[PDB]
Amino acid sequence: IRKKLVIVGDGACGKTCLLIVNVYVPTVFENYVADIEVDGKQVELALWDTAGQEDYDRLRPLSYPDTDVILMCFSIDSPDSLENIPEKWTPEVKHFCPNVPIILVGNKKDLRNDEHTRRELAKMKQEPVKPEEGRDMANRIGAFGYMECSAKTKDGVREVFEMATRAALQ
Amino acid sequence: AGSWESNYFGVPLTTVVTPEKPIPIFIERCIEYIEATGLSTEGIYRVSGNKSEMESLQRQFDQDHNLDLAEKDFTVNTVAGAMKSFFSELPDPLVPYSMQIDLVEAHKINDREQKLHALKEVLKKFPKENHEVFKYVISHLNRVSHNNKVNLMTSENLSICFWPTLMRPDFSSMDALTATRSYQTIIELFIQQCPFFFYNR
Ligand SMILES: Nc1nc2c(ncn2[C@@H]2O[C@H](COP(=O)(O)OP(=O)(O)O)[C@@H](O)[C@H]2O)c(=O)[nH]1
Ligand SMILES: [Cl-]
Ligand SMILES: [Cl-]
Ligand SMILES: [Mg+2]
Repeated sequence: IRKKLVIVGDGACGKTCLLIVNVYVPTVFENYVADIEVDGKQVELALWDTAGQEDYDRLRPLSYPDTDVILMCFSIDSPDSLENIPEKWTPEVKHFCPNVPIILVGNKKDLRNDEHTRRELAKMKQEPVKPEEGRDMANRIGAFGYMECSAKTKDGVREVFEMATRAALQ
Repeated sequence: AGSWESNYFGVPLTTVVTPEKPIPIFIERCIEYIEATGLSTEGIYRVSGNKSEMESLQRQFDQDHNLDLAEKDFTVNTVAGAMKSFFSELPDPLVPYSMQIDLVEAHKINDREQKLHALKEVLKKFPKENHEVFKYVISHLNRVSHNNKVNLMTSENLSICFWPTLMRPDFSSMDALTATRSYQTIIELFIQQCPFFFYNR
């Protein structure tokens, strides 16, 4: 079974690291493949990696055709990236991918309790995204589901792609 | 309210610069702020700014050209993003399409020194207004690159995260995409070798 997954979300919010776990270099356009088994079904999952910068807004629609599931990411140490979910990512994805299931993914979960992150966000009167805030946003945009993960610690990563696969298969 | 009605954004570059003040005030304001407070920000120009706040910054500037960023609470990525919006909203790209063709031709020259000299000759063909602003932005990006051990933004990374803003490329097909690899390289060269291209003693 072949299914197509596209991942989108703010620049540097952790998209490529999430794919790879399954360097400091921004992606322009890359493709990967992952094999996943869920519910007795074996799926060959094509992973379409995209650029999060607005510089590449006119390029991203090259990745959207015939998509089976969307990973829509933000980073838990970036409340800006969460605010960009309803402001930028959801309108774009729903414009180009109607009726495609969206997994809302909170990346970098390891930084929520990180003292350095909390100290640095504090200087800007910010704090890490709370789990409830992520879940509420997933509810708000009508996501297929909400998942938090850390590519760094691997926490929740397997669960993200299993959910994405089940979404694609359904 | 709506950006169409702005007399500052989405209007020709020549209407928001003068011979006496060749850098748009908004661009000077954003870049000075970023140099003062943002040079140690990991992934400055890579990390996406808050889109809603970027638009808010633009509207507040519309209302008051004397807007004080040191006074407001816009974060560095918001200022960086709003700065990019100025260039993406220009009626025509900062680097004119006719110049991009000439730059691509120059870049194919195999001999390194000949290549760099050829690229500099193309610079002299830019409209003077565009040249001054292009110089200003590239020189800023070069200064950002000097702190790349901390902010991780090499000239390569800065090019990847800024050249389409400056050139407004055709991204309509895969073949069009591969044809843009030269643009990335060209802007990387202008940033890395900024002194050769833009210094005057
Ligand atoms: N602490 C932490 N850092 C991460 C994680 N995932 C990615 N990063 C870092 O975030 C930066 C950008 O990640 P990347 O996946 O390339 O971003 P994207 O492809 O632009 O969304 C890199 O410095 C990564 O090391 C994570 O789960 N935890
Ligand atoms: Cl113009
Ligand atoms: Cl040089
Ligand atoms: Mg990437």
